[PDB]
Amino acid sequence: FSHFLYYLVLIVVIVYGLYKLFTGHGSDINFGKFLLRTSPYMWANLGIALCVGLSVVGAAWGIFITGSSMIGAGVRAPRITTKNLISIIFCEVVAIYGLIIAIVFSSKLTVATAENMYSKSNLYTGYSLFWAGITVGASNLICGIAVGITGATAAISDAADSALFVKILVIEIFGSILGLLGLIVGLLMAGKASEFQ
Amino acid sequence: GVYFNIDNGFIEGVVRGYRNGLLSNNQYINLTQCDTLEDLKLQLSSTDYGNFLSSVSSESLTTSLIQEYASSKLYHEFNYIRDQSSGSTRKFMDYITYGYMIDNVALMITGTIHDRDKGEILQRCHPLGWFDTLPTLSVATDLESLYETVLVDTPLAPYFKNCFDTAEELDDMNIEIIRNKLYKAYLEDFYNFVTEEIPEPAKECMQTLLGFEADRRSINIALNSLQSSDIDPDLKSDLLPNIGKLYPLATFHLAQAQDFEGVRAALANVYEYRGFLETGNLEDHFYQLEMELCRDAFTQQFAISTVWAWMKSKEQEVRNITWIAECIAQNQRERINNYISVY
Amino acid sequence: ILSSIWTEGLLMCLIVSALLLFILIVALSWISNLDITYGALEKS
Amino acid sequence: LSKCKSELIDAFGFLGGNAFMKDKKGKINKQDTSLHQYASLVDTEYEPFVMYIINL
Amino acid sequence: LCPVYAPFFGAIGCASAIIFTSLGAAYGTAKSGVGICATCVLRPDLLFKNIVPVIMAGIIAIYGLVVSVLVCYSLGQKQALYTGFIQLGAGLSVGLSGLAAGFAIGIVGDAGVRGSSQQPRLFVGMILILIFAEVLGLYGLIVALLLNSRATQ
Amino acid sequence: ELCPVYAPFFGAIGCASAIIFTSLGAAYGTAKSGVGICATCVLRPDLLFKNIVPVIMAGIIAIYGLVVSVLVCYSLGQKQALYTGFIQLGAGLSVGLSGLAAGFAIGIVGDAGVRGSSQQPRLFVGMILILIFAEVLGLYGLIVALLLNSRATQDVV
Amino acid sequence: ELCPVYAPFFGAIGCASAIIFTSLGAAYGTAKSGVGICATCVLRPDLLFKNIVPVIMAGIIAIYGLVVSVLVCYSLGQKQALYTGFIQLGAGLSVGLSGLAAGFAIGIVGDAGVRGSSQQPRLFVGMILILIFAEVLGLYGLIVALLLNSRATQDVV
Amino acid sequence: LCPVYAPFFGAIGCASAIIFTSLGAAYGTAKSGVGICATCVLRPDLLFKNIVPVIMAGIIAIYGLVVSVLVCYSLGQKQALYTGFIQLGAGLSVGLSGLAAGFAIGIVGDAGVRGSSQQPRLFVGMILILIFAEVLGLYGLIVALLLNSRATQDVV
Amino acid sequence: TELCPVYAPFFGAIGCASAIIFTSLGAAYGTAKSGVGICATCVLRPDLLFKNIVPVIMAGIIAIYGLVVSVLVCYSLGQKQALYTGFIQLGAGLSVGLSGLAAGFAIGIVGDAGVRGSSQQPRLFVGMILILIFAEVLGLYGLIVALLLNSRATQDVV
Amino acid sequence: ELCPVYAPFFGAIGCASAIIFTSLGAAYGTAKSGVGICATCVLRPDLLFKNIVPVIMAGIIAIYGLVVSVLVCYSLGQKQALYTGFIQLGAGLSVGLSGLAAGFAIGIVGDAGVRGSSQQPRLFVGMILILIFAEVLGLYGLIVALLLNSRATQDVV
Amino acid sequence: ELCPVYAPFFGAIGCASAIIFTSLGAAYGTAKSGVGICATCVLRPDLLFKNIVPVIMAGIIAIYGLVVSVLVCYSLGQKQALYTGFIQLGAGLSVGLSGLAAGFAIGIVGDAGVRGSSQQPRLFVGMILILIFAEVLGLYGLIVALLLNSRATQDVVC
Amino acid sequence: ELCPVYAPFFGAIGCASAIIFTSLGAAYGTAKSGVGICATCVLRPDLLFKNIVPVIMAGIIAIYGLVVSVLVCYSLGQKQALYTGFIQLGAGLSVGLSGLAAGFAIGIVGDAGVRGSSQQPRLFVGMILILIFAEVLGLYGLIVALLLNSRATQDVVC
Repeated sequence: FSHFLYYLVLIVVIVYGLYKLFTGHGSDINFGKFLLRTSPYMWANLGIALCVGLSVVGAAWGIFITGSSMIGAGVRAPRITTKNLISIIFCEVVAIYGLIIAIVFSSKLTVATAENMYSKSNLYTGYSLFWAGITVGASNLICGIAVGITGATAAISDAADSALFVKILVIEIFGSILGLLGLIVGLLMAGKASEFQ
Repeated sequence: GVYFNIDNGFIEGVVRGYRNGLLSNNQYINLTQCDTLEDLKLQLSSTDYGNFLSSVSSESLTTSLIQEYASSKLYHEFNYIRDQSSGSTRKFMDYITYGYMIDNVALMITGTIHDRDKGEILQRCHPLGWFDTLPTLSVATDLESLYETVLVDTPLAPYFKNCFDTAEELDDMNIEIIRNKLYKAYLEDFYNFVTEEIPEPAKECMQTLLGFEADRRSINIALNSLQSSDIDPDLKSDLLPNIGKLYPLATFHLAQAQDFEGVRAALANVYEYRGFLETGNLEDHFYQLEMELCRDAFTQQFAISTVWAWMKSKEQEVRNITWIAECIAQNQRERINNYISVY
Repeated sequence: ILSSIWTEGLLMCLIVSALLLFILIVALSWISNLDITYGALEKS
Repeated sequence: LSKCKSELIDAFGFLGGNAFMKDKKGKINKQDTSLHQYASLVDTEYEPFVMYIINL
Repeated sequence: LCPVYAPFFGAIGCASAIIFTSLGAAYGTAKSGVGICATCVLRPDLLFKNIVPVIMAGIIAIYGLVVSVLVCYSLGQKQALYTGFIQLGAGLSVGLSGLAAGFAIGIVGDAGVRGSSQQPRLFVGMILILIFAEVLGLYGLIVALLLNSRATQ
Repeated sequence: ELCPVYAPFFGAIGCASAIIFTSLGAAYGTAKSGVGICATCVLRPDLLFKNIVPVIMAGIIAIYGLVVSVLVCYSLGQKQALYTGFIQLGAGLSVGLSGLAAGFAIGIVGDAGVRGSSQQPRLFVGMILILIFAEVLGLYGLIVALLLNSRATQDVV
Repeated sequence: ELCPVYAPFFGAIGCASAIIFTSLGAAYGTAKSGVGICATCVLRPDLLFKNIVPVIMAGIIAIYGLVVSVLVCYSLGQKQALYTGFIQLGAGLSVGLSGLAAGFAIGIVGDAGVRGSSQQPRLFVGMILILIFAEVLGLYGLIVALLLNSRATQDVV
Repeated sequence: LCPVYAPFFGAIGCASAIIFTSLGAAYGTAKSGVGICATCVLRPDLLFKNIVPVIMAGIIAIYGLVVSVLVCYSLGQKQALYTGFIQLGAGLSVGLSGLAAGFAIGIVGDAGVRGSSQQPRLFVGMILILIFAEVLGLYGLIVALLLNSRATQDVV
Repeated sequence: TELCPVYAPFFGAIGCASAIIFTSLGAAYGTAKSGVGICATCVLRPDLLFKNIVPVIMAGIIAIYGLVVSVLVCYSLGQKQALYTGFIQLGAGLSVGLSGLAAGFAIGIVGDAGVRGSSQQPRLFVGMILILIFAEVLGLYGLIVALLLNSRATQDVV
Repeated sequence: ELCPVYAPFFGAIGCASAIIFTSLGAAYGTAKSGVGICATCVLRPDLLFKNIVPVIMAGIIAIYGLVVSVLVCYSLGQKQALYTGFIQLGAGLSVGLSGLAAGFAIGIVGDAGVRGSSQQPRLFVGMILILIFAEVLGLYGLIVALLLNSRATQDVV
Repeated sequence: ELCPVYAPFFGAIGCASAIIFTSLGAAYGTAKSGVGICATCVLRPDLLFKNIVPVIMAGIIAIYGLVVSVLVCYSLGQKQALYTGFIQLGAGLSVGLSGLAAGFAIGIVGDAGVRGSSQQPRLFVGMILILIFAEVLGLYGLIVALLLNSRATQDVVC
Repeated sequence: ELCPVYAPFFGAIGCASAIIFTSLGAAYGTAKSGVGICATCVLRPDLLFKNIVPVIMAGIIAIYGLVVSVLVCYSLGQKQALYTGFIQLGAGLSVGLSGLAAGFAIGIVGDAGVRGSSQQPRLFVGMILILIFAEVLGLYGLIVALLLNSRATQDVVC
């Protein structure tokens, strides 16, 4: 039924675009004026909220992936249940990344005067906070899921042999590069963005 | 591997823990050095079997009681893993036990033709293939009054689709036909279940583990039909499963295989089963290939095929322990190293 | 002006209420896939 | 046949005794169930007067 | 500057802050309560120490209730789009965070209370895992309570 | 402009959804946990009247929806503000989509609990304790909707 | 403006919806629980008129939908208010999409109750009591839509 | 007040009255026919006794036909938009309720004729459940007739 | 104009197309699904072959029902036709099409199940025809609805 | 106004759609019948040119699209009426989505008849007799589009 | 108005479609029949250059797409009629979405034919016979697209 | 009016698509064939470098996408015609969605070819020939896009 709706929305978009284009009014579907006239606080607050939301839905994702297999693998070998908690920690740090980026973004969130409200800088710092919240929340989502998967494999290879956890912790390190790189990119994107003035 | 650990997180990690109790080659060599069944019990007590024969105490300890209790703890571990299963996993666990239900049906309705007592033909039945109307197969002789009375409410009921009851009640010749045909329809249904609802990493490595069951059953049907069967190939082709690696070209030549060479030249064209019928024990070839296919099903992580690969490996472990304890109790040690160890 | 029907405020209420309804449909599909382990509750 | 079996049961059944009298009237020839088929042999039900149904 | 559609975002933020948080708390209560009911038929003396995942899932819903109450005391007829979208962000933050934290507490909790009956050393393990999944609701509550303080300034 | 013509639409949807989604939640809680009663009272029917507590705690969610639906219904008007319609939509969704979650949790916990309480009679107190945490979700949604609906028509123009 | 031309669309679709979704829920409650009657009254044909209770309680839902579709219909009219159309759409949805849930909860309880009450005779009263808790959901939707339809033309200009 | 696009809703209400009742009647006839043709192989004497779910399915399509004819004979070019909305509502009221009545009649009829050969007393229970399943479409018929009686009542 | 715009024959062409499209879909399902049962129950019973083709004739009547209404809507199309005419030609096309589709589903399912079991019991041949009559009057009803809509297409149009 | 600039769009979509969907139907009818032939005559290859009838009757309903997609192609002008484009779109859809159904029916009946006609030799007459009823579907679609296309430029201005 | 600015868009996505939807049908006819060659010629490798005819007839329809894409490409201009863009879109769709069908048919027939031609060598002439009917479905689309493209810039003005 | 400000959007997404879909097809062709290489060179180690030809054959597809995307990139301008953006969008789609097809074909042919070529040494030449017929689809897409991109900025104006 979802494929029927995906086809129906596509057919309605094609029929509306071709009807609007054939009648000489095709510039009325104006995405640029939509970007110019929507409020920058929508993009800013939506970016902050999706940053701290999608970091947590990746952190909590990885936490259950390498938590349920840690508890399952700890039934026969209970000497992993404290040492291997660093796999919970590596997928938990992607939430503090999104938190400390969301607070730094919300510091740039003041009341702009209505005479200069849809200005160049106010609209720039809405766009920048939106996409720099998206590129941090999604990167921490994907990093949390990857660290959870490579910690769920580590929690079972630890219970197999003790000398394997040191060898497969390296894969968790290379997986946890990603959230820190998103942490860097989201600070470079909203680095030149000013407050709302 | 992103949606696996929702319902299957605890289930895999315990089965992965059950995998680490598989006896290695050194733990088998330490069992072949034993002199007494008591020494073999004490050697198994240092493994993850520890104190499973504790209520025996060195006097009533036979080589069949070891095979009883070592498989009984396999069955209780399987029931513990099945009780924590839900959804598609629990249905996958039920589909494993259906193949043991078929063997218990075919073992229960041969104990009534020979008029053996119902209390002793059920202790030989398999505990995982238990359904609630299994003792009540001792009520009728013909196939129709055992289907329409007992086997309709069983989950073996869709598998009676080609068993043609010509009002001949039962000899020992057609119960094997009913057994092979139920197992044929079951292999079809469980392959379609694996292809349909089981996710993709546990799909490709389970279709191979199940097509191997189909190929082994095809070769065993087409090779046991030489000695104790005189049947037509059009009636023999209803016994061979059509899911495997061996079906579309080679089970045709196994259907019209009237001689041993009709089997051997049919299995020479398939690439991974050639050389099985040349040298050595054929049953050991199939068990070795089963363990080599179950070994590389543990190497894929987020898969529910690890349950199948665990319980078949643990059954081979119980068979190897039973073979060793049969060797060290009857004082024959010429083939004590005929066990199969890939772990 | 952007439009007279699909104005600047309606069209960004229907984006907020589409994101929230997407999160709602995802979460309800998570809770709908929640099954009980019945074998650990029976006698057998 | 169905009508016959019933009228005799109603009429004569009283002579055999009230304990003897059970209602499971009706007849299933298909193998869907094995109730609804009289015979004194089975404990499931009993004929309530000496009656045998002969089907050639 | 303060349009007529501006309290839609604040009212729907106050809605979503309890809706998504109660969905997460309901998943964390139901899935981890199935594990309690499945565990405590063979070992019933672990019933009141396995009760911790549904308590933590309840704490999640309390964290969402706090944001919903604190958003609905700043709603007005003539508030700006600034207040409206900042209440929307305060709703979305604690909504997604409570939803994620409740899903994580539900999936960890039943596995933990099942491993705790087989191995007694896994009780401290499941508690130390569930404490990491509990504070994710706090990590959304921080952004929600910071965006609440910038409502009318 | 402050009181448009399309403003009672959101108020009527808020009056509808408060009873619709709580009836969905209570229906799942009655359904899933009544299947368990009908499955486990064919063997031990003496405890038929104590397994009924998941059904009752599921039906409390529909009363939570009914209260908010009546209180939104008696604040609707032709010339109400768009603010009032937005608040009534929010108060309808805050009871409905939270009592839906509470009813899902009550149905799952009740079906898992009345099946395990016939094998272990000590699990009944734990079932009641989990169902209280499942029912306070809908209670929290009721609190949020009452605090919205008190704010609905307060300083409206 | 205040009573536009497209105003009876919402009223007519509410009058349609209050019987469409109600009859869909009652059809699920009739079919799903008629499967159980046709499955268990082969063994126990003496319990036909005793196990007919969930089908009747599914039909009472459809009666609740009929009595709101015949009260929205006589309150319809050309050049009625848009407020009246929104109220009639809300009262259509409150009966229909909650009697849908009540019919789900009557059918999937009543089939298990008919499966169970042929084995245990003491389970029949529990079946009736759970079905009363499942049918009071549609009764609550009826109450919300009657209190809503009472305010459709009340001092509307 | 009476625009040009107004008989579009009336034509959709005339179509949907017979379309969805025919879909419901077709589900009922298909399910009941699979039931009959699998239960009357061994019991051919009660073949004409089991055709009652198929008749109950056909009465749903008759209910759709009556409403579609009455909506068809009230269409017009210069009709109101109120009339088109009422005809759309009267088409959907009988159609999407006869669809549900047909689903119920098909499921109950299949499950009743597959088990009525085993137990002969189940026929008077199957008829009684199919009466409740056919009154579900009779209700949509009543709502459609009461709507269509007011489609042109006070119309300018 | 206003009552008769330029895009008015669009709905008429869609109503002329859909009446044959959906009845051809329904008749194709009723032919294929009930012809599987003919070709499966003839390898053992080939003497009942010209009598088991009842569910393909009764399914091909549905396509004739679509063809008649497609011809009648085709001969009522005009360039300067009313928008009411195009609306109720679309209505007639949908009334024949989406009801003949359902009639074709019912004929296919019932005819497959009837010719599958009519080779076993010879008394089921008079039963499956009586069920296929109720499955084919479903499309006959849509034919009646479209023939009543087509009698009003250009009646009081301006 | 009667002949707009966007008017050849519908005629070009009809001219494409006349052959596109008939090629899909003919592809299905050729593909399943070819699998049926190539699986039925590895044992009896004497029936190779006898069983080619479903492939031929599936290939005819693509010639049915090739006729109308040439007759629509030779009525496409730059300044053509919108009525002509609407009729050419209706004709392309009337041949296409009917020959697609005819190809589905021919493809199912074809392999179901050639896998069974290797057993019974006189199922071939029945297979042809069912495929005639499956191919007159595409013939009916051809008749509908040939009656449309004889009206696309009859009295246009 | 008669030759607008957006008019080469339909010509460009008709030049693109006639190779996209053609090559992704030719790829199906190559892949689905090549897994039937590589699985069959492990036992009969002398039939390797004889069973490769489905791959060749799947490669021919890609040349059918290439010719029409080149002929639509060399009729594109900045100021062309919108009729020309509509005709070129129609020609591109007529080649692409019918060569996709021809490739599906060649792919499904070809592996069934090459797996069967090694058990019976008299099935090769039947495989060629079915495969010519499966391959002419793209030639019909090429005929339709060439008859469109000959009509593209014939009597265009403005 | 004829060279608008949003005109390089189509050329930009055409330059993007010729990397996106082409690298997606090349990645499928390398991944699915490398599974077969790593699965058959367990017991056949000496055929490890003869089996790379599917992976190299799929990498040439990504080289085809790279060339066309760079050659589109060096014709993007700020004051670009909308015709030029349409042509570059068509040339990007013509390489991307045809290299995706050729990558699907090479990925499905090559693993079966390296699985059968380890069992039969004479199947290698047939595998190489089917892979040439599969790579020529992406070659056709590159030919169409290079003939198309050469027409962007020929008679553009304003």
